[PDB]
Amino acid sequence: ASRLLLNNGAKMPILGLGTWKSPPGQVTEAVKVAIDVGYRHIDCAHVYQNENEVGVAIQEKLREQVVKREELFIVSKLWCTYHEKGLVKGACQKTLSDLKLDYLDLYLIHWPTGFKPGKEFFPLDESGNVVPSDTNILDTWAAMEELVDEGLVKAIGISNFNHLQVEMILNKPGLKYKPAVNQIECHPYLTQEKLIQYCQSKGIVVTAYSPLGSPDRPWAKPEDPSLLEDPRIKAIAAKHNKTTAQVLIRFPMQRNLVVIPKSVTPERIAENFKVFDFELSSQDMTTLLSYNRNWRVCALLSCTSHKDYPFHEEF
Ligand SMILES: NC(=O)c1ccc[n+]([C@@H]2O[C@H](COP(=O)([O-])OP(=O)(O)OC[C@H]3O[C@@H](n4cnc5c(N)ncnc54)[C@H](OP(=O)(O)O)[C@@H]3O)[C@@H](O)[C@H]2O)c1
Ligand SMILES: O=C(O)Cc1nn(Cc2nc3cc(Cl)ccc3s2)c(=O)c2nccnc12
Repeated sequence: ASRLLLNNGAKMPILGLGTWKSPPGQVTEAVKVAIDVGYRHIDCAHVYQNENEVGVAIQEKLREQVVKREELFIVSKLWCTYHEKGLVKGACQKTLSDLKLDYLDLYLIHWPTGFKPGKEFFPLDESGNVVPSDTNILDTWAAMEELVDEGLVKAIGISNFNHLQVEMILNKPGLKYKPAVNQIECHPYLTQEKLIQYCQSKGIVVTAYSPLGSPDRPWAKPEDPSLLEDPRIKAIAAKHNKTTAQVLIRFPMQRNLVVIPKSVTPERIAENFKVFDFELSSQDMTTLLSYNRNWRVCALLSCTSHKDYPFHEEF
């Protein structure tokens, strides 16, 4: 089905548009095209530095009577420099102001790591280490719960949390709301079998990010692996008369994941949506899972000694 049920009773569309690295000058048109072709879920974040331009697109389509607000599923995220309990509400309200909305469908803790508060998204010491903050996941979570109580967000969740970090929230004394979603990197080179099994077993929906392997990530090398150019995945696409991107988007859907491919290119936005008219076989699924290499595109070397760095754990 085209939507998954969350723990608040809301239905989250299984396909969403990603917006990381969508330049402000191009993203408004990307969002408008996405809504026209049928996307009803947009994945946003303060750190993407383009929420105003995403907001413009949403407002235009609401005013054109293309969609009403209740048919859209808008996700944003709390950046690392705002983990302090007293900064969370302001951060959420700023995102809401930028998006020109009065509520979010889902608001995520972007990373488990708190960074020193300030103007810089990535505060670095003179040696290039990220400067942490004196914050912890449980206290941040309590501040996230308050946003639900106040009516600013319908659901809260996490992103880039490992299973122990998820467990820490689940076992919080006085927990008010369980996390609805854990958004994690997921693709054929990083299949995340253990963490997905964990999260699904705990009734947390998983969203797969970078499903095409983020070929526009800033730290890519032309030598690095390329899912969209992997000849084995091209073969699977050819067999179904689909593109490699369509195979990579359908793959997580058949694992009961939400998936959020990014594009600012209208043709690709439309292409990427054409994934509801075919099915990958059992063999195809097994084959794509067999490509796992624990190859992670989203991490920073500069964050690896943070107490809450998520990727030292096996899962
Ligand atoms: N929670 C987190 O920490 C986190 C981390 C990473 C990502 N995310 C979310 O997940 C989203 C998706 O991940 P991502 O942006 O890293 O990368 P991605 O969706 O895996 O790949 C995006 C790249 O693929 C290209 N592309 C898109 N569709 C294509 C197609 N049909 N044919 C060929 N190329 C295609 C895009 O080009 P063009 O745009 O130029 O067309 C862009 O270069 C993000 O935008 C963000 O919303 C979250
Ligand atoms: O956080 C994202 O959604 C993607 C993202 N990912 N990354 C890599 C990161 N890895 C980590 C690892 C940690 Cl532990 C904390 C924050 C980050 S951000 C970036 O450097 C970055 N820079 C600007 C905007 N988006 C990003």
